[PDB]
Amino acid sequence: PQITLWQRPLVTIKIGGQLKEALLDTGADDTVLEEMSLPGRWKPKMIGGIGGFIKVRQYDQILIEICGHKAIGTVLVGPTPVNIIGRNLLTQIGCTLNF
Amino acid sequence: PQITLWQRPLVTIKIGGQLKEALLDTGADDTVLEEMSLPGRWKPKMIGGIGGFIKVRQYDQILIEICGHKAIGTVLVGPTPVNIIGRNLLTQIGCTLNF
Ligand SMILES: Cc1cccc(C)c1OCC(=O)N[C@@H](Cc1cccc(Br)c1)[C@H](O)C[C@H](CC(C)C)S(=O)(=O)c1ccc(F)cc1
Ligand SMILES: [Cl-]
Ligand SMILES: [Cl-]
Ligand SMILES: [Cl-]
Repeated sequence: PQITLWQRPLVTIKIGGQLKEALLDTGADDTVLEEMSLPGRWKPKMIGGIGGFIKVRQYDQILIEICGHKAIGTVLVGPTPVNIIGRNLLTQIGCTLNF
Repeated sequence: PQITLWQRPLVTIKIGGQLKEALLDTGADDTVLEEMSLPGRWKPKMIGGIGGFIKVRQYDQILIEICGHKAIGTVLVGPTPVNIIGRNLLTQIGCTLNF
């Protein structure tokens, strides 16, 4: 697809068998989702945004689809204002910025 | 150009005669720069997200050059940790997400 930016680039993702809405965010190094259950062990991580740093849970090698494109990678979970797809998965699905 | 997302998409901008580095951020609704002077009227605004909110000054109808592409739009000024080019100006230079 080709996605313009006159509105938020919100897409449907699938993780854990469930459909969720998420923002394609080239401003984000990593992917962070609202509180949810994921399998396995997690590791601690700090991420910094406009107001400061938050603590999140880091889960590795998690299956996730983005607009139907299947990916496998690191997913962070924590008190994010919105589900964010960051560059770690955007790169996996072959996303680039063009003008 | 086509900009890869293997790395943060930082680009050179020109504003108020100054050259600065800024992040092309599809996740940001608006453009926000570190503390600087700009011409004209302004109004206070709060913007927020991970780590909370910050107070900014909103200036409208500000000319900016992004990778040599001229645009006009609202610029927010305040204690952001990084300069951010948001969708309000990305649209004007014709920037799209593609995969
Ligand atoms: C999710 C994530 C994981 C690891 C590392 C990073 C940087 C990251 O993204 C965090 C995030 O908050 N990114 C911002 C842009 C940003 C902000 C601070 C530092 C860096 Br570096 C990058 C996200 O792309 C844009 C945000 C919004 C997002 C949380 C929906 S925002 O900055 O809060 C914003 C709000 C309103 C505006 F008008 C403009 C910008
Ligand atoms: Cl912890
Ligand atoms: Cl990953
Ligand atoms: Cl604008």
